[PDB]
Amino acid sequence: SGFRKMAFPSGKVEGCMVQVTCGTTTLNGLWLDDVVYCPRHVICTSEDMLNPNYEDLLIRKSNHNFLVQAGNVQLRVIGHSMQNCVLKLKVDTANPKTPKYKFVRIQPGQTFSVLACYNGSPSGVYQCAMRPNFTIKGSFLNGSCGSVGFNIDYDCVSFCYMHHMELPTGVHAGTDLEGNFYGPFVDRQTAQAAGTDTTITVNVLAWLYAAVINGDRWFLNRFTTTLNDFNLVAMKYNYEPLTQDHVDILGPLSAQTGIAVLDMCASLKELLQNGMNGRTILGSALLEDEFTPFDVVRQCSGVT
Amino acid sequence: SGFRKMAFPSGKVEGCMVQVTCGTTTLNGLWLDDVVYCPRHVICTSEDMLNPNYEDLLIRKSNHNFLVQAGNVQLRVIGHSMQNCVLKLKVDTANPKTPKYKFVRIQPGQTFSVLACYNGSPSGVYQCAMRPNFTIKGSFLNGSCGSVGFNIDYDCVSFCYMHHMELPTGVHAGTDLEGNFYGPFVDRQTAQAAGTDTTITVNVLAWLYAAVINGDRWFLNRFTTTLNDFNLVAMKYNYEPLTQDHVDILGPLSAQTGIAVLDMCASLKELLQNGMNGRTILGSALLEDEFTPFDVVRQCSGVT
Ligand SMILES: Cc1ccncc1NC(=O)C[C@H](C)C(C)C
Ligand SMILES: Cc1ccncc1NC(=O)C[C@H](C)C(C)C
Repeated sequence: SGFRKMAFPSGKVEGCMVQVTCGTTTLNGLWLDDVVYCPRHVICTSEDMLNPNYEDLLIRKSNHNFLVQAGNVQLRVIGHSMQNCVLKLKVDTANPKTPKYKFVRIQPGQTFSVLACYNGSPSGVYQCAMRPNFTIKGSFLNGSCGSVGFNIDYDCVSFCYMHHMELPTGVHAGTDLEGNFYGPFVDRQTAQAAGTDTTITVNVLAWLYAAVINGDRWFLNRFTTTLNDFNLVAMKYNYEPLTQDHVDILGPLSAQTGIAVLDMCASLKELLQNGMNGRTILGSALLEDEFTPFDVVRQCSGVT
Repeated sequence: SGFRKMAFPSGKVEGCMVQVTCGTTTLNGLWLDDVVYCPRHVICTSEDMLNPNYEDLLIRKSNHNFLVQAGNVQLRVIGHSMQNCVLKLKVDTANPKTPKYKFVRIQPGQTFSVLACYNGSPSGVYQCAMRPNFTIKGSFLNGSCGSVGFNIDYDCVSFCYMHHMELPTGVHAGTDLEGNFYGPFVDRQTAQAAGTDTTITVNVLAWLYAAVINGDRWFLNRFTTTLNDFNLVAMKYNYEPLTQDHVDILGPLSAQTGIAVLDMCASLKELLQNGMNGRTILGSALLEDEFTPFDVVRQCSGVT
């Protein structure tokens, strides 16, 4: 019992972190096999970041200009290429600590762990959700670029995110491992509109199930609702419209607890309409949306 | 920018996790050098846990009864001894992955990372505080015993906690690495009184400083207070009395932001007396007490 905002164990990802230096800019790189992946903005100076011409800036760079260090070892760079907003530096040594891994593009509403790094060194790990608007509310300072987001299925690391930018709003933006930004963002120092965000409804419901499993039950009521009725409330409160695909994914939680999904929806409706009345659910005074139904099941069963 | 409940990178601790089996009980052990540390209740059966006579139960066990597995390798146990509530199993092989480490007894109010494990396998990592009453509000299921709590100072892992028990209240209790329980707890299946808990005042103040550094400033007011006046409010609201030692530790945060500690105390006083008025501070709708002033400084500067 007990429910925590748990991150995946970061060990497998720590073994992949390197420092990449180009000119006077230093950030983090991900060394998998004989390739080091890092944000392409490692090639820019302050005078360039307003609107960098990345193709031109990269042409002034040679393999020997990318200094790659894995703590005590220097990696020999034998190739460089830009793919979207990432640089792929081919090195002459395959990382001995390369885990089994996949590069995956996650969907908005999904969660992952972030290993925050500075100068190739891991500083901490936290769990977060990809917002429906494709931003993440992380904890990143200057130098944290190149830090990655991931999920782990037993022995396989699915890398889903690489940090590139802090928007003027203090929210964060980044790419998948092919360098495609999540959301409308570009790697330029310009104010950029993040879409209207919504709360991840299926996640809040998943968390309400985690609350019931773990003893917090005060929010359960004598009511039920329909997807249509619930979706009118979700609309008023800027929540994602709930679909049958969301109800289906909550099936295991609904089955374990015996609380029908639409009955939990009626508890959620009442909390949106009345608030918490100064009470808490799993140590939180608001409706948490950073746990997917998969994360709830995994945490509640003891999956390693 | 951004502030998250960050855990230390778990890599160094993952390399130490083993599975310990005795009879039909399996839990986790910590393999450091040629010793494996685990909760002594690995030697009990269900018929014993009401009031185990641990000395007698251990006398029926020989080195060969403790099965220690580090994933694919079986460790050869050449000695066993009970120290307080932990067993120390001497193995014939020093762990090649042993980090530089210390065994430390933390104080109430301090924080640490927990690497939740099942059958010697890491499942997740989260940050938590040792409550002033010596319990922790973790996320532990049956099989998680032997999971450890720790802090990391660059290359050195200070192990402070080993999980032993879930109280009937769903809160958790454990020992330091010498097997001494934090708090009044005994390793028996009996209802046990956890002391009256309080909120860790210095931590809440540290978090209010993290909020100001990161943009959340709405709670700052035109007031100030004294330790005496603030302590009357802390009394009414079950907060730890603030001392000059706490004010002193907040010095770096007070210096960086230019907000005197007693001025932040007056903001805290107003939030205790008025609540949040449906607003949030760093994504939280309550006063967070799981960040020490050290954690705030480390996260806000980028320490690896
Ligand atoms: C300053 C900072 C703090 C946290 N995360 C990231 C950053 N860096 C940036 O946003 C600048 C970067 C070159 C983009 C314009 C592509
Ligand atoms: C069931 C469980 C779930 C989470 N954490 C721990 C546990 N185990 C116990 O509390 C039983 C143990 C033998 C104590 C009586 C010493």
